[PDB]
Amino acid sequence: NHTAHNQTRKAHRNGIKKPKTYKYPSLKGVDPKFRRNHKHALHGTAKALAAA
Amino acid sequence: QVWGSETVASSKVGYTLPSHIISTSDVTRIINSSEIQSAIRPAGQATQKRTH
Amino acid sequence: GIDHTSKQHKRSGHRTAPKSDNVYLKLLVKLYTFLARRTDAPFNKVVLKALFLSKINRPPVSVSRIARALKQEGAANKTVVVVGTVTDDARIFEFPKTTVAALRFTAGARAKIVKAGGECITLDQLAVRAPKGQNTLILRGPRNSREAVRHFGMGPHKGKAPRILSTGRKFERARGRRRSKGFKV
Amino acid sequence: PSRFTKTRKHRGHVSAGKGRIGKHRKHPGGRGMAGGQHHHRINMDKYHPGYFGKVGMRYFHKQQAHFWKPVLNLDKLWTLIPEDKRDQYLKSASKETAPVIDTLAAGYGKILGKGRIPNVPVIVKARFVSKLAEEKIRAAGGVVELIA
Amino acid sequence: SRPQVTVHSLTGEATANALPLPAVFSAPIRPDIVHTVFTSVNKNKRQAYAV
Amino acid sequence: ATDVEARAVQDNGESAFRTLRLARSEKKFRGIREKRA
RNA sequence: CACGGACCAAGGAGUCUAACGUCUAUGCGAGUGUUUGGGUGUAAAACCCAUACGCGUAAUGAAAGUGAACGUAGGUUGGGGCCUCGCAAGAGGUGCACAAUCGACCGAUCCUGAUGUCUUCGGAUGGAUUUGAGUAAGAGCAUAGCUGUUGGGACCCGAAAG
Repeated sequence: NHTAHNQTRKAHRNGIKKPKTYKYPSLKGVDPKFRRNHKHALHGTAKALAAA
Repeated sequence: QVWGSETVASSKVGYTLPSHIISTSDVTRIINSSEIQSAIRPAGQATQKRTH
Repeated sequence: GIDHTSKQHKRSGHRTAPKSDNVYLKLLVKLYTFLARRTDAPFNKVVLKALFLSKINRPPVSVSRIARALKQEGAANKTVVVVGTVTDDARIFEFPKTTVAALRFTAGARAKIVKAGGECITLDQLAVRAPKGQNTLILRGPRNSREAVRHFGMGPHKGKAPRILSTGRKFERARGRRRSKGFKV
Repeated sequence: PSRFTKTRKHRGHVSAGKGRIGKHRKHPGGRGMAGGQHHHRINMDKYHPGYFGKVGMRYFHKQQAHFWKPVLNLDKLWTLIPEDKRDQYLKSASKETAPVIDTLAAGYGKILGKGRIPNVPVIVKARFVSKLAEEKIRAAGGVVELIA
Repeated sequence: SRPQVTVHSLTGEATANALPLPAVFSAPIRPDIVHTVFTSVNKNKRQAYAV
Repeated sequence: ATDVEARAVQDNGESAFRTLRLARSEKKFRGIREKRA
């Protein structure tokens, strides 16, 4: 009936792993109103660097 | 005329004899070649002494 | 006694010789061990540690992958190194002259490379023309392009495939795959 | 090879790799895909989701010969030609005569669009075609001759 | 460049007419699969047994 | 045999995809259109 | 102060198969598989082989059905290695695989609904916090081996019963 004895040990054997952040994370939850404009902005910057 | 060669193809359909993976079997002729021995470092002491 | 931080007597999870018994691979191992020991180059070491690999971690590199590699800025006259197999690609129609070095060529890949003036080389002639790793371009094929990785991490909302044999509209499309029948997952 | 199996390495060890507390008993868990919505539910809902339900409608007496539409893209079209002649059709075809390709004899029922081709006129005989795959052929200089 | 091998007679004498080595003999000599093949090809002439 | 290997091209003004896409539709709508009369 | 076991010999218990997963070895490689069958034979072997078939090369949808390049097959960040300069440290360029990310393409769903049109057919175009076991210079097929899985007498012996 719910002993928690020997769970922390089992966790710490193979360790408690931090999530390993990245650069450029996901944009699934952000304001779509901002998502669209970002999509239009980056193409413009790509084009402006395609020349210069 | 059975197994074929570089010149004449086999009576066997769609059969070329297997291609080698290495050219020569005497690796020492490769090792003791001027291209290699003019590019490796100098050796020393197949078996070396017991310091301390 | 000793309070231990590390698992004791733990092998390094790498392999340091091929599980194969191809004597003509033992020889190239004998060779690149030498050229990795008695040299200050890492190309030799990379090739050594690549010869040990299994058939899925040592995949085929298409002749078009090659042609794309030679299209890079300045890589147009290098000599190319595949430590696997080099497979033809009929989707192309213009192949350069170059020099490819690899273990096994297929008979179409040899012929295209030869019809375009090039030559197909083994990794023993390449160590003669290039011990310290000169003008070389190492290529690797794709590993995640398999029918088996398609199922790894299979679970909910991961977007992966099930291990399955027969496909259709009756086979794993009903419940847990739409909102009408139960729920979606 | 039985000399290579782990039944040999377990001679001596009572409880031959199947345990002491809980043993190798005789079908615990049911026989088969049983308990798929009772006690194996959170496997069948994790690893095989889509089991347990009807979807779509029934086609009594399906013959899989009606639904013979193998695809080809515009990459293997020049593989259908024999290797000895596509040489002298590629560099050639600055002439008027154009190679003709019978995909139905190649074993194909539709041609598709994936990829590119050279600006070399062909004639392509097939019973089904995609829009992009006609657009590319006409652009090259060719034409499509529906058959059957 | 292909080497020659000389034709012997029934009396033991070597003739003059010598012959080029085929390409089979330059082929790779791979004991791994001459063995992997033999362990499966020496099984084909078997007769069943049972009780 | 079938037609001659390596003959000439007659790129006329038609579209094969559209032809098929229409032959499907007239086969579909023959019976409803003959009821329209 | 729980069970079996008086002693000895011999026998005695995770196997075989069908279909499969991961992993490894091998052959060939956008193909692969000879062996249902035929030819052949020193005769259940070995050797040779057409045509089809299977798996794979194209998915998606309940289905009709449609069906994968705006781009030096994209950009950004990292990335081994290679090249360049350097006494070296380092700087730059190139950057396969791989990982994160924004996009482009195919199909499905929702929306927009053009040229024309048997006047209701057709559906170009541009979109969408939607969706897919997808595309994006292919990676698989066959055999074999350990482990593992399901059904099979199924590790060996065992019921009351029907």
